[PDB]
Amino acid sequence: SSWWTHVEMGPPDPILGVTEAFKRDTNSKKMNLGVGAYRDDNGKPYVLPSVRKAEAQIAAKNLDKEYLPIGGLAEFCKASAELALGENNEVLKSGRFVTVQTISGTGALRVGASFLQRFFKFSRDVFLPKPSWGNHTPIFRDAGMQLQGYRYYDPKTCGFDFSGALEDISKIPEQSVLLLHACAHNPTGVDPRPEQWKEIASVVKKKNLFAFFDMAYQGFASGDGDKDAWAVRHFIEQGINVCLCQSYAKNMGLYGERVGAFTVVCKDAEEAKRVESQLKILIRPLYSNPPLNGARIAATILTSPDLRKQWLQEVKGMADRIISMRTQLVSNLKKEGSSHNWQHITDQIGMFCFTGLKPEQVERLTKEFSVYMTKDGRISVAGVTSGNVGYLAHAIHQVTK
Amino acid sequence: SSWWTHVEMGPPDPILGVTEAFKRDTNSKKMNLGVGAYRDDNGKPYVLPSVRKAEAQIAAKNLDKEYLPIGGLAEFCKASAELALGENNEVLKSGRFVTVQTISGTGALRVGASFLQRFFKFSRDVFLPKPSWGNHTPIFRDAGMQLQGYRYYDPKTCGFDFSGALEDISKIPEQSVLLLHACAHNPTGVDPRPEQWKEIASVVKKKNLFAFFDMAYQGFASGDGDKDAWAVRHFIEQGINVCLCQSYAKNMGLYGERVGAFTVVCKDAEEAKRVESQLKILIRPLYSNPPLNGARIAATILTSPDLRKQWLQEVKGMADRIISMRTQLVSNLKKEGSSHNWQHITDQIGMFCFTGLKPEQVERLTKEFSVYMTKDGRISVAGVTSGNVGYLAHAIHQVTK
Repeated sequence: SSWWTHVEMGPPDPILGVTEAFKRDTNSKKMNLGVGAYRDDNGKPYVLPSVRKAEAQIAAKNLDKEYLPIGGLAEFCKASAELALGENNEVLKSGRFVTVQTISGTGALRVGASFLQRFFKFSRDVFLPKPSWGNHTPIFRDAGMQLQGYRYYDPKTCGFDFSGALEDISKIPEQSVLLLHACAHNPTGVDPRPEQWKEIASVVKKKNLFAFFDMAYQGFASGDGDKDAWAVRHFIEQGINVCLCQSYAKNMGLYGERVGAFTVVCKDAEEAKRVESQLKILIRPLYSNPPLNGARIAATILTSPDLRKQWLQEVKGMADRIISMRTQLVSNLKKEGSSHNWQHITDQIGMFCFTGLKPEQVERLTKEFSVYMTKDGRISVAGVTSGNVGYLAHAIHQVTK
Repeated sequence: SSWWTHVEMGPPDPILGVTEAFKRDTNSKKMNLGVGAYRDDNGKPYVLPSVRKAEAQIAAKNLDKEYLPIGGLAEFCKASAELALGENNEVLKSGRFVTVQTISGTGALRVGASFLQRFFKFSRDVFLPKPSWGNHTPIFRDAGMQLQGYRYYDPKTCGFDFSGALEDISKIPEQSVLLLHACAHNPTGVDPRPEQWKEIASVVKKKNLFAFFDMAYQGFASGDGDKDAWAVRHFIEQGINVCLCQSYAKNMGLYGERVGAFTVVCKDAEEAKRVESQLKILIRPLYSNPPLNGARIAATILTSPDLRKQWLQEVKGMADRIISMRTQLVSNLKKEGSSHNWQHITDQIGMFCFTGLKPEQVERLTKEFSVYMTKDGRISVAGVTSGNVGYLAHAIHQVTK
């Protein structure tokens, strides 16, 4: 026998399957709407020009490759809090926060979760929206927390079920943890409006809930970094000491370089030093310390007012191409004669959209049309191009007419 | 009235204390023997030329920054296994193994610990040498395992307590996990000679123990990749399906790029698939996927027969320099006429060295001599240079005459 005779084959990764089925398809019309990363108008990976600039300008300094501190590159950390909280945020001025570099936004979720596990004595329950990023569940579980949920997605309108959310949130046991997507909710693309965000905050504050924000799309979401981070900022301003996860995968296109941060906002700088030392104690035994490249690229962009300003324009480009595809898809559905309401497609934010398609319809799109998407009807808008958007709208109309 | 009021400040980092005491030291004969990375003869970081070269071919290639698969970059993984086992190994030829890319050697250790915790149903117990790398303890603890020790260092001889190790390993409950440093034990520098490894291997095989190899210094240790990974290879050859953490922090000076691998040797190719699915399921909720840049570097080096030969030479150069500092620090101690035996300094391997020094002679070495090193008598041979070896020889004689 053997050590691992009893280790079972894991279940198939659904998203990868869709992707591999797409690659094997000879149909010349086929489309990949399961890709989980930005594509430009010809369906190609897109390394931002500002990232290329920063990179050339880094190779020029003949930098070493030594270990960073456990919390990573100090200037990346500080810039990254500024990115999120904004320039003169009182949190920044009073120093009442700590930020650590992590292994993209997944590492920040994991680091944050492990910190809740050890120090958040008030609860073991993390409430996730229905639905949420599929990884959220295994990260908190493996970290040693428990998952619950709150009503978010409205299947009846393909929008925000505000009344359900607010009812659920206002019943969460006091001092539980609430997880909130800061904007561009993955997988649905559905976000509360400023006005609704306000009332969630007021409940969170009133019931004394701990707020945990996942922010993987600042700037990429709408092209506007300040709008996108508005809810995190507002919770902080109603005096809610959030913690926060940032990713630079999508808004700088650094996907495989793994650049993100985790930030806890505290009562004062003293409490932040304490959380900091304990954050470092949790990081050292996961990976000792974080990687150099992507944090240098990112630090260089954020601290150089020209590169920064150039980077923001590139981000607006990306958000705009996405918004354009949403708008086009919709108007093409009108052109094709569909009588269904499609406005969700444009109210939603970011690169993911719940189309509203049922599983049987998804099978038709794939079999009859070679449109590839997950069975929950989520499309990756990044796979839509001005070149394929007419075909798409025809296929969607066909299977729903 | 705050979430974290009860979160305590962490203990101080002994080493840092020491590093930063050094930098305050104002005498200019001062030495930092507590530095955890390779330094060259002028005490400076060292990017290897083959690394600069590889980086260059890569920048020329103009590649994207898209996500790696959960397992990481295939060619780096395949090349990584070949480094460790030697190509032409029966393991690689039958495909009975899985190698995944991880966040350097720490991440490999944490990933394998999590694997153990979840699928090693025979035991919670993980046996570390006395002493082992400091981070081994919290890595295994946070992952959910228990720690034991077995005798390894022998303060009477500053060598390997062979017969203690054997007696201890013999009394390990069957089907426990045994962690073995592959070459260049850290912190002592003490290794078993081959014939002694032969004897640990046949006990491990007789008492049905699971052999967990931590190999952070292949090549770096002695300057011969094959001699360094001999012990690992011998275990496998004897029928022990070990698992294995690789680091490239020290042998390619990729410290902050975080390039590592975790390899489980298996009974056959089928088992390796099953073990692979589950490693994927474990990695995904820690950090999703691993960083690109260092893996790209290492695969470029390892797959070009030209760069690979060149890199091995520079590796051989690092190992010889360290060896050279050891031999001269022994030479000089005899020429200062000390009467204590110091064969241990040249018998030891790699860049850490247990001197024999008691904590009082270490204090004297700081106060009276500006030689900084930890209280346990560990020196980093890398902070020793041909400029300062004479001084250190002298100082060490002064405190031990």
